[PDB]
Amino acid sequence: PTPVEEAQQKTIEAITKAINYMAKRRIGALLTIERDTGMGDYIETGIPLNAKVSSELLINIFIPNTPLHDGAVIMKNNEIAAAACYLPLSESPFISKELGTRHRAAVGISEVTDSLTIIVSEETGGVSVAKNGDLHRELTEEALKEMLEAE
Amino acid sequence: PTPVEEAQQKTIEAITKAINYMAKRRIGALLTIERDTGMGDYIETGIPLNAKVSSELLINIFIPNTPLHDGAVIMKNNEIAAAACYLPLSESPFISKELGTRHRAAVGISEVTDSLTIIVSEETGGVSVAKNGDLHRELTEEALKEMLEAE
Ligand SMILES: CCS(=O)(=O)CCN(C)C(=O)N(C)C
Ligand SMILES: [Mg+2]
Repeated sequence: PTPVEEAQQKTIEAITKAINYMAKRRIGALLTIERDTGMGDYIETGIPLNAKVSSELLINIFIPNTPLHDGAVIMKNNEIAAAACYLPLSESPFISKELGTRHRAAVGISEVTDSLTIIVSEETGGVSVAKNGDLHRELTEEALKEMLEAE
Repeated sequence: PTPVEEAQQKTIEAITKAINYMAKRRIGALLTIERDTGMGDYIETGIPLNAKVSSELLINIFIPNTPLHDGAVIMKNNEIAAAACYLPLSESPFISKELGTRHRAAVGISEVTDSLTIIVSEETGGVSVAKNGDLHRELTEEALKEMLEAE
């Protein structure tokens, strides 16, 4: 594989390790991966990081009751661009009524970009993905990894 | 002030704000600022970040019981180069005997580099600085700022 392909694989491994850790501990998380539609307007609302990705940093960001935990992390390729970012809230009626603001923000950004957003529920530990206006819930670890590899 | 001067002042303010937060909560912390002596060999022992400095990120790094809290943050060229880095433990017999490995690590790196290290005690929330093999204990906010500005 090329260096670009290896870097992508390392980033997917970092993300999946972090998401799996947070799901097990019921740490709420909201992680948007920018694709071809630029997300600068939303990146600029958060705290700039421009940091190399690691599972450790992703986990540390979302620890409850910390400066960076509220709002979205936005990733650009192999970097964490910013944390605590604003995302628009979807009004879609196909968001389960029990779900809170993290899921509505994820669907919201997915309606105006081609990004892929991962959500960990602090209530259940369930993992979901928002893409193209649709929310897919209760993902297995294998399903999440496959979705990321396909992205 | 010039852009470089404004950037240095912003970094000092981010550091002091994070140190004050951690001192209040008695969160142990270890933050080494590289100077003329290169510290690449120690940076390489940690988790790479190469992140923009913010008080928020510094606080999120040092939260107890998290991946990144165990070890030193090393700053270089106005960025957080890495977290959870190893520093050498001083064998000096002239460190206050009630202090533990965090402070001995800070003195240790200060014995072999011209770096400035900030330590927050998890026992007391006291703030200290290691430079040139010596530990300056129980610093006020004004004292720490003066040291950073002098450095
Ligand atoms: C974190 C990513 S990891 O795969 O390195 C294991 C996570 N760690 C190290 C951790 O949770 N603590 C509390 C130290
Ligand atoms: Mg299902």
